[PDB]
Amino acid sequence: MKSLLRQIPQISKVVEIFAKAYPEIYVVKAAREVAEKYRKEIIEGARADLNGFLEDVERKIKSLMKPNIKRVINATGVVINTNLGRAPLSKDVINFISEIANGYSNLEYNLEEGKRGSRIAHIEKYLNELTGAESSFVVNNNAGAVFLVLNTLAEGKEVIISRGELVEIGGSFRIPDIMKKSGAILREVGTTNKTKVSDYEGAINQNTALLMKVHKSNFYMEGFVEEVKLEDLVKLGHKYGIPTYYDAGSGLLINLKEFGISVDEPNFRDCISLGIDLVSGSGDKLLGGPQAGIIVGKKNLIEKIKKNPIARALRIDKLTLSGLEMTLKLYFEKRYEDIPVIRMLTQDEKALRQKAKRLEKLLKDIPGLKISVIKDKAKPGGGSLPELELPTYCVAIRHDRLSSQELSRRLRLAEPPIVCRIREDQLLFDMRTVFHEDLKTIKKTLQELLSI
RNA sequence: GGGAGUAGAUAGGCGCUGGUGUGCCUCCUAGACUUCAAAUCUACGGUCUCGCUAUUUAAGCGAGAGGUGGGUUCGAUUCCCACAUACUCCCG
RNA sequence: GGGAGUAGAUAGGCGCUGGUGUGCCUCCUAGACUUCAAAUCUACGGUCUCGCUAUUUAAGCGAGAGGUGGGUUCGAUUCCCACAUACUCCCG
Repeated sequence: MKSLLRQIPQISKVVEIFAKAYPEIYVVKAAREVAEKYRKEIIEGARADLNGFLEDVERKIKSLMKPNIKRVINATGVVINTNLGRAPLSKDVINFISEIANGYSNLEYNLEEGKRGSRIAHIEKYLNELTGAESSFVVNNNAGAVFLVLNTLAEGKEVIISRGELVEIGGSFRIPDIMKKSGAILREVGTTNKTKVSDYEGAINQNTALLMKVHKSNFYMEGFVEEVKLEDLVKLGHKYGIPTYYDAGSGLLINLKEFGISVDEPNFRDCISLGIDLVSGSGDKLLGGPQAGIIVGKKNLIEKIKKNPIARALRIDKLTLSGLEMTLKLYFEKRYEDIPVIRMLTQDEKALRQKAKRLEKLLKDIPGLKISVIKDKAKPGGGSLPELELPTYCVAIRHDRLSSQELSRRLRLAEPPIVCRIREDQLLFDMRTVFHEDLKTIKKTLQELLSI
């Protein structure tokens, strides 16, 4: 027992084995981790050999020297992929962020008056113009955007909402569970599938401080189903003197039909010009910018929200703020194609095949590869457009040696890693989400796994 | 004087390491080598000590200590704790 | 790959039954009968593995396997459960 462990060398001795091989710091860390795995494996009597030690210690070093979060090549064809980090950023934005983070900036400083200033002041100019709302505000994310409006205007008082709009988006967010913690009392009207206007108007009373509607972003209902029109709820509010609050969620900044895609998804400008008092949404969904809770509406309300002592715990960071301004700057200049998420969904059907076969031309040489391009209909929107179904070209592949399952697995372990769909033992690569500079990296990773 | 930080050798200065210590530089001594010097290289080397044989001394041989003590642990130079000391910083 | 639906013999295909399994069809065979055929009819029949008796062989017989195990029960081929395996459909 006590000889199968004395064996394990000394950390000073393996540090030497890797003089300039690897940084001394990373070597000792790998030696300790490895030194402990052999002390316990020999104590339980499951190891008789120690030759695996030297080879392993170097593997920990090779592993411990790489950050965990890593860029990932998305081949699934889902633009708003909740799991892969939603809306990706254009180089233009990322450099504007790079520069403001490089050194000091006038984040909370107004250069004119030479005294402290509100950091939320830089942006709001853009929002008010783009939406048409009276005033605006921005916080960490939309989850908090909701929580803030409720605790600001309905703490202790009733909020009416349709029983079909109490959603569970994400793993931890649930309108009913957060609104609870929001301090607002929840008044659910109508039924799951159907909800008329009479349901809303019927539950109003002395405590009703808010009429709230949530947009079913991550799901939808078909069959016998009724919903309350937006113009109707504005009318109902202005009748009793109650505010209207729409949680768009998708955070669509513009009309979407303007780009060829025909859908009813709501957007700020239009929802604002409808008579709604407040509107919110995430910046990293249909806006295509960094994570951000966006609120626009009546000035008297925005000012009530801002003054809330909880807004300081949600106030946005220096990175997303800047990055959001450049994203908004692009919107004013109509540079639509510059923002990843808008370009990916409004891409020419022709455009997609053009990239579908430019990849197939790069994989015909690789050994054992069965390459075919198929025209499939998928659902692009992951966290904002549930029903949408648009055509896109998938380059379906298949190797004689390895199986589709094992294939996805190694591809997610590659550097860079690639995540893709699987359908009937045929790995699939949706080109709707693939950047050009990835095509070269796709071919170089597949040739390293099948010819190695 | 009161706190706190940095700390520690078993030739000497610095740095490291849960594997019974070790690497860099220096000193010393020794060896190798070198026309001379230098350079270079090497050392289960060195301190203290104690104990053993002889015992005037010489001479040969064996063992332990890491400021001190304790603890964890298969194993502590490494880690914890307590006290001491050195250097430094703040206060009366 | 994950779910789910269909499932299973003790000659072989289909159907049934809490009564120690059974009906239709086939196979194999066998027997009966008819001037001849043809037809028809009939069968406490049948596998495996092991074991047993006789033991040259025959020949006869016993056990269990109804995928495997378990349970309920007076009795399980039936019912349930678990695992595994075969056919099909939904999802990643």
